[PDB]
Amino acid sequence: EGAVAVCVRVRPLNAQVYWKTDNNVIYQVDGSKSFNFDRVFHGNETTKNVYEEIAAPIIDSAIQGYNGTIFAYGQTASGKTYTMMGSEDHLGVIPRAIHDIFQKIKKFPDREFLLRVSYMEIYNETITDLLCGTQKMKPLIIREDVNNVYVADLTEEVVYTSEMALKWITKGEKSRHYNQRSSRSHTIFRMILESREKGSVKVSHLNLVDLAGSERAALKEGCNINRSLFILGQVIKKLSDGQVGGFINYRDSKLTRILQNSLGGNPKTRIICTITPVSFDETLTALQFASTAKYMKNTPYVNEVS
Ligand SMILES: Nc1ncnc2c1ncn2[C@@H]1O[C@H](COP(=O)(O)OP(=O)(O)O)[C@@H](O)[C@H]1O
Ligand SMILES: [Mg+2]
Repeated sequence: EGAVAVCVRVRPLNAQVYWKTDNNVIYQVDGSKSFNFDRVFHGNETTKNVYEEIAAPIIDSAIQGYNGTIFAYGQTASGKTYTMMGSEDHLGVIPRAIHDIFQKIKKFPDREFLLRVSYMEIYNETITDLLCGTQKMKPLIIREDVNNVYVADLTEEVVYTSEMALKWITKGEKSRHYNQRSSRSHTIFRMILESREKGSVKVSHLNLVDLAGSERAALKEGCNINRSLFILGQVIKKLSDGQVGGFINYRDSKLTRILQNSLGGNPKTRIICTITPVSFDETLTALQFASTAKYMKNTPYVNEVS
């Protein structure tokens, strides 16, 4: 199978170091806690390495008509945005995916490709489109179609070049820029890839998700709670325990309902758990989440339509 995979990414130091990594084990220093993952990336490993090992195979699967979802999960300042968006000197998984897709579809001259992108924010259970004007930004509504959840009136932009796809991301990014909001917000970058022979059509949704900071993941109000992250935890816990169907409260948050198909459903899902080794409690919560997520079972197939 290998439909679900989890890795951890330790950020380098910018205070006791509470965590160290020995191969693919993250262990508490002079402590009892340890967690095995399929891959742990150390402070000196690059977003290029993370992209190539974790994301590249999902981009390959997307071009073959599999749904694919990549999440960055972890504490504020742990590396989520560094990993998923990055900068000119060190591109994130999202810009790398876009370059990668446009370079890789050229290896299929037998096939016609149509690509379009959407970019949305979820903040305090409100969905906003990041690609329309600031004027046109309003709370959007999750609806179902003839079969599948969608975000009603979410801009979809056709893109023929990486340059135009990256111009849409830049636009959305200055709109995300528009107090401590981006650390409490989820962002979903989506590419819908359609292809056919140059005639059934392969349709895949590639979702690349930068989550709200897990400090607010999790029974009183000593401090703050993000509903989407709490429900994400709950949904993944229920799936990993072997439950299915109406037991699974996808509808309790915008995030879990939008990405319901990424959590036990039709796609290939990867979680990149980002951690700062100078954090104890927030790192521990993130590694428990990540560890639970390893045992989530997805059933992905090629999406070919009439
Ligand atoms: N792997 C890394 N290597 C170098 N700098 C990093 C790395 N991960 C994070 N940083 C830096 O640490 C800071 C916090 O990272 P950021 O991705 O903004 O965190 P988050 O989005 O999870 O809140 C930023 O200045 C970022 O560039
Ligand atoms: Mg961030």
